[PDB]
Amino acid sequence: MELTEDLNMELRVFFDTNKSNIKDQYKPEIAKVAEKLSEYPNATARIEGHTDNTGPRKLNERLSLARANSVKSALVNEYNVDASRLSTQGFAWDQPIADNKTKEGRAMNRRVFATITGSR
Amino acid sequence: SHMELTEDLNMELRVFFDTNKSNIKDQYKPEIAKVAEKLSEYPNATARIEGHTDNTGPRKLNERLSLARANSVKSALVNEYNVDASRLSTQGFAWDQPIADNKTKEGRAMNRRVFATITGSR
Ligand SMILES: N[C@H](CCC[C@H](N)C(=O)O)C(=O)O
Ligand SMILES: N[C@H](CCC[C@H](N)C(=O)O)C(=O)O
Repeated sequence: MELTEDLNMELRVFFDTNKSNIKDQYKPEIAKVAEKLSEYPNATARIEGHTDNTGPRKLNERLSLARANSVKSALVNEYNVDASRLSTQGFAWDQPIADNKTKEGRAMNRRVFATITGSR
Repeated sequence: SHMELTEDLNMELRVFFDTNKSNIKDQYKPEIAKVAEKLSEYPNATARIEGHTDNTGPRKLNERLSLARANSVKSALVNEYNVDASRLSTQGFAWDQPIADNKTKEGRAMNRRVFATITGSR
């Protein structure tokens, strides 16, 4: 008898204009991610940050990455997760998921999407 | 909800039988127990149980025996571990799907089997 369990998770964190801090409402989901990273010790996370299309290019490139790093930082510093298991990358505004022509649209683009994959 | 979480279970069970028998030999109890445990941990998982025979004896005896073997594995899960019967399918294939040489005792022993695949997510 042989068996495997595969873990697949997606975490979505949203940010306010110019901010890269993790809102308190997202703490429970980050805690769950940490829990599963312990349950599946070989799991890794691909954290990708984004920004809306407003402002200078240099600002958003740094801001998108800062947002991804904030998520990684929470896992590393608050949950004892090894940093090497978490990759971070910023895409500025090059990958929107909503329309930047609207208030709510831009709100959706200011985000960090993290994909966690593992097996045991 | 700002998060999606999925765990996929894949499990393969193998049970072998003595000639003309469909009972579960005690040596397979641990495996069956492990399957039962995962079926509880993954309440929506289902199992595909398939029974077989070696090629000796009348065709109808083997059609019935192959199915009886599959049903014996299902019965263990259902009655000893209270698994919902509807989550488990059973089917017999007589001697139609050999995995070994019917010309040897060892090969025929390998053909008298039940293979079950358990899949599902939580
Ligand atoms: N419009 C903002 C700068 C751009 C922030 C935006 N690109 C983001 O992703 O937060 C400001 O008026 O200072
Ligand atoms: N010795 C008996 C029963 C054979 C059952 C066998 N085909 C199996 O899969 O257990 C016969 O040859 O008629």
